[PDB]
Amino acid sequence: ADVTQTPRNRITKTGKRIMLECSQTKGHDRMYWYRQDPGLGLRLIYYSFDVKDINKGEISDGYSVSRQAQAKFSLSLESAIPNQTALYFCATSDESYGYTFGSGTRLTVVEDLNKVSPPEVAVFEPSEAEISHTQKATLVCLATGFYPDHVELSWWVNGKEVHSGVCTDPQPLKEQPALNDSRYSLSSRLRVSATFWQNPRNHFRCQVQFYGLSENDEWTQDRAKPVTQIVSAEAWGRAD
Amino acid sequence: AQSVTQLGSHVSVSEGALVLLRCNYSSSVPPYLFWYVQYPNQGLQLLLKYTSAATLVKGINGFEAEFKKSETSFHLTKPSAHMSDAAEYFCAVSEQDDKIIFGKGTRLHILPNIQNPDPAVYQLRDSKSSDKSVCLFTDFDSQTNVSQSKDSDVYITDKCVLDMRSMDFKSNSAVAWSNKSDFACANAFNNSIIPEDTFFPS
Repeated sequence: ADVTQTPRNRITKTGKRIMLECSQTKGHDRMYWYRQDPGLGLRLIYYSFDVKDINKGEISDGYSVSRQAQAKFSLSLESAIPNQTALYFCATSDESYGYTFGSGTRLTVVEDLNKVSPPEVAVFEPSEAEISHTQKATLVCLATGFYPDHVELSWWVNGKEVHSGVCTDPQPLKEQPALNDSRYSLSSRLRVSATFWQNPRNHFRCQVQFYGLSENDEWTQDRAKPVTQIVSAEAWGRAD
Repeated sequence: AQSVTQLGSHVSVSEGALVLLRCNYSSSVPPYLFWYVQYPNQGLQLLLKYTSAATLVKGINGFEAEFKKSETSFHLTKPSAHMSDAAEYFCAVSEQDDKIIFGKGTRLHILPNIQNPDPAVYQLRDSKSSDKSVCLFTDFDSQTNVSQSKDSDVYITDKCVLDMRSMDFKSNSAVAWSNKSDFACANAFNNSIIPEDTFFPS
């Protein structure tokens, strides 16, 4: 990669200073930090044409930047607030608008880390009536009770990730929509032929990667510390 | 002074039909113009750009766009909509001789051609010991859409399209569930207009 960003994922409490770093290898003069939000596209925060040349974009409030080197452009959330939850992209450009984007930083700002919670994950097996009617078999995975909304769901058949036959909801829903810190739920479907579901040798697993607390974070509750982790549920094929 | 406008945050096209995603700009002098595509949890990929050379510009996978100064437009087109075209598309423009500014984006939804619909509501059981299940509304065509729940203890997802490559077969579905004793799959989708011939097994 010419352009690299760190971190890739981060969760933070409100009121903390958070630093995102962009590095490049081609030494282009021009570097940029953007944020992406649903319905708003990519909005420019700050940009730089050389070391100590800094220019505001459309949404610079609450951020600062430093151009430490030809190769490096740093973005800071000065005192993180929840509306700074976004996907952040750095970019470089040559002198002819040839942009190169970094692969992004997914950042979530939460008010209270005590509300962080990994998902519970369950797999629901195919209906006999579907199998009889269509000769296909839909498995459903349901991930519930998680916070914040910062997960990745995947399906694994006999140990290998599958994309075919899968549909996962594009966003989780709120379990308690009247609450600012509601937990979330997410569903996904994996559909296979009935013959493939009917083979008791076949193993089906729904995997949810959850991003939460780090080892560094304090935890004062009796319940499990809600660290970044994987939660899965599984089912074996079965005959009728 | 300079902006770029995409209208519609979400648009549909029939599988197989002409793709058309509209973009207009407000610059007095013609700008450079860019179309980017983004897949889920992936970054931005350039499809094509107008850089004051040819006005008919060609991109990857059969995309093209014509720069039309008199209507300040740069609409992206592709001759046939494929299920893999499902993505978010951003039009963007040069500004102030120093940056690219992005439009707000349009997500393209491809409506699968469902020749033999078979609408049904199924009950599915938890693989582990369970008083626990979900309801799956599946195999309806393009004319059905799913409504949000009316009961705050019943959860219903948006419809989702799956493409089973093994059988070259696409289908729509939505999932409903609840932690309630009186929740039956026969009533789960009562706030949706469902096909008169929906299958309800017992």
